[PDB]
Amino acid sequence: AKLKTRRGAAKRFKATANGFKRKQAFKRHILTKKSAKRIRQLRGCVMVHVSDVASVRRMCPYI
Amino acid sequence: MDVILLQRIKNLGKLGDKVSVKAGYGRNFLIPQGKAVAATEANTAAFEARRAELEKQEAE
Amino acid sequence: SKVCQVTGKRPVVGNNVSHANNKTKRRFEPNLHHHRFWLESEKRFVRLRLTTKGMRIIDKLGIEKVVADLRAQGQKI
RNA sequence: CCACAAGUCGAGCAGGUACGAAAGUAGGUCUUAGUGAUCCGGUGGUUCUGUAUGGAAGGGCCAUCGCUCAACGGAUAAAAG
RNA sequence: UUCUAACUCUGUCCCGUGAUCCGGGACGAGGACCGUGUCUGGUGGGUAGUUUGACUGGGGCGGUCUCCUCCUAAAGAGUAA
RNA sequence: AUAGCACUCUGCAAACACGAAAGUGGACGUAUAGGGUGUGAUGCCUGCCCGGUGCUGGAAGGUUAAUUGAUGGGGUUAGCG
RNA sequence: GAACCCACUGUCGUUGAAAAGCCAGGGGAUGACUUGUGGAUAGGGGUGAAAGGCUAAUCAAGCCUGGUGAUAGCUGGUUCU
RNA sequence: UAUAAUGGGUCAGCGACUUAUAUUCAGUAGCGAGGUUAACCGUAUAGGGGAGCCGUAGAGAAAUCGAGUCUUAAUAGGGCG
RNA sequence: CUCCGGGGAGGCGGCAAAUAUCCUUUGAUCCGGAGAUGUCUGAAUGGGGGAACCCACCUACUUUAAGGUAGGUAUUGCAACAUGAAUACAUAGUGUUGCAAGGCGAACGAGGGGAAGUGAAACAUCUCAGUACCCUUAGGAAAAGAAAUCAAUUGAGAUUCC
Repeated sequence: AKLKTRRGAAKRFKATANGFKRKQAFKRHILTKKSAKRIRQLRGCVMVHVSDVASVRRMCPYI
Repeated sequence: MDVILLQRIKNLGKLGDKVSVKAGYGRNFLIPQGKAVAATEANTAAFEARRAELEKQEAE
Repeated sequence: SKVCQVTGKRPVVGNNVSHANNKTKRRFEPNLHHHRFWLESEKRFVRLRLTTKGMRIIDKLGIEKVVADLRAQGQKI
């Protein structure tokens, strides 16, 4: 039958022009003890690593 | 339930009064023994329409 | 069997659901019981197996109407 | 520095500020340990969204809170012989 | 505390009836109790599904499991018990 | 296993057991009877402990379920602006 | 102490005459005895003077058919140049 | 592994990477900024059927903009293009 | 076995030859259509029963001896008629006649109940799956069906299938 998207991964990754973008970990809680530099540098999106791109493609065949 | 008393009752009322009683009282004592009737529209039409005077002078 | 003569109610199936969301089969049963009703037009008592909703319907419509309706469906009262 | 997820150092630019007469110094503490992903929720903001329309509920974004998850990359909310 | 009319009787009598089932009728003893349905707290190895870590000079017992400093480490980095 | 012994439950529609129920065994028996438990002819005997777990009887103080729903806080808009 | 019912010791037998026996001895033998015929109890059930014994040479959950081609991070195998 | 580690007494016959759908990459053919129909109709591999799909634009959670866009007080810087 | 139609030189079924008696152009065998007969068991239905068996009753006709022929005798539901308690009217109950049903069989339909192995690399929420299985009951199909339905330029217009 049709390939089925892994919905959990679909909720974590979005496609860019030449790859996939993602959010960064360690910003959900326990934030008081973290320095300001880490607070402002873990904010925003980054790219999925080339070593994980293939797994992302198998998990999300249509995005 | 709502009933019209066909014949005199000690505390409910006399000869045609409409009273509300607990459902079991009317269902098991009044209605089967002919001491009251359900207060529906047809039964009311029956009670005041024709047999009212008959129930009246059958006081005893 | 446990069938109400007036309404046709019968036991139904459902689930017991625990706090951990374990589900087990169960049955919901009607509030069935026997009751004698005075039929004046026939000068006799008729014994019915019915529910409390059946009693409420009988209170609403009169025993004669209910008995005639049940006879019209082939119930031998 | 590093499989990933992470971690580390950083000149310099803009705004506001403190101490100096001034050139200036300051983005915690001589440094290297003092720690916990994701999910689910709570709180403060918000020019985002709002299932007919106007609202609202709910959701999103920014900030932050709750684990001796110590078997410390944490198989369940929940388990001995 | 009384009462009877719902309801109970694996109590007596009559009839269906050639019948210790059942049904109807008449009494008697009880009686708004007992008992049943829905909801709800407690109890519940009676029964059912399962769980009960890894490293390890075999396994068990003991110890250990994450982070920092020194040596092993062979004058860059890294390097095991 | 046993005759014998002891504890305990059971007032009869008995306790207890089978069954979903109807019903059936107990028993066409009635506390000198019936069920469960332990001990094991007979002789001599069978001491101390009620803190724990269980059972039995109290008590009506604290805690707690469904049900009930007093108050308080928001959403919406006639209107006022 | 014969029949009958058992099964304490020993040799033999162990691809047996026999998927539990023969032979020589042994225990009970008017009783809680042995036995024929026909019935009842059906699988988390039955029955058990209780060995987890027995329930068709099968029992810590009988047999048959279905789910079913159960799953197996395990073992084996995988064919001409 | 000659191994005294496994498997095979021998021969003949049978015996194990398949099928359907979706997707990605390579080769090849048609057409080419375009390519292609599905169900269905159809004396039926033709011819019709353009609904739909892929490509031609990205940024942002989103509203929104768009060869730009997001972040920001910033036209600075920086990320994706 | 009978009738009608077809056909025109052989036939008496097969294993399965062989023989005897035979049949057939006055039409055989064979083929098609329509009738007749059709033992016993089995829903089995007069009662019973270890299926293919045992035992019966009533009515009519017939025999002279210990029989024969024909018909009737199940249950339940419905209807009509008759009869009829406790109990006075009635009712329950009882009987006769007439009509109908039961059982079997592929798949598909509708409805009543309803797992676990397995996957989650453990497992309880979840999955497997309303699947397997059990039960009831139709039709040539069944079910559904003519909006107290969708839509969101105020538009579409019953159900079913791709």
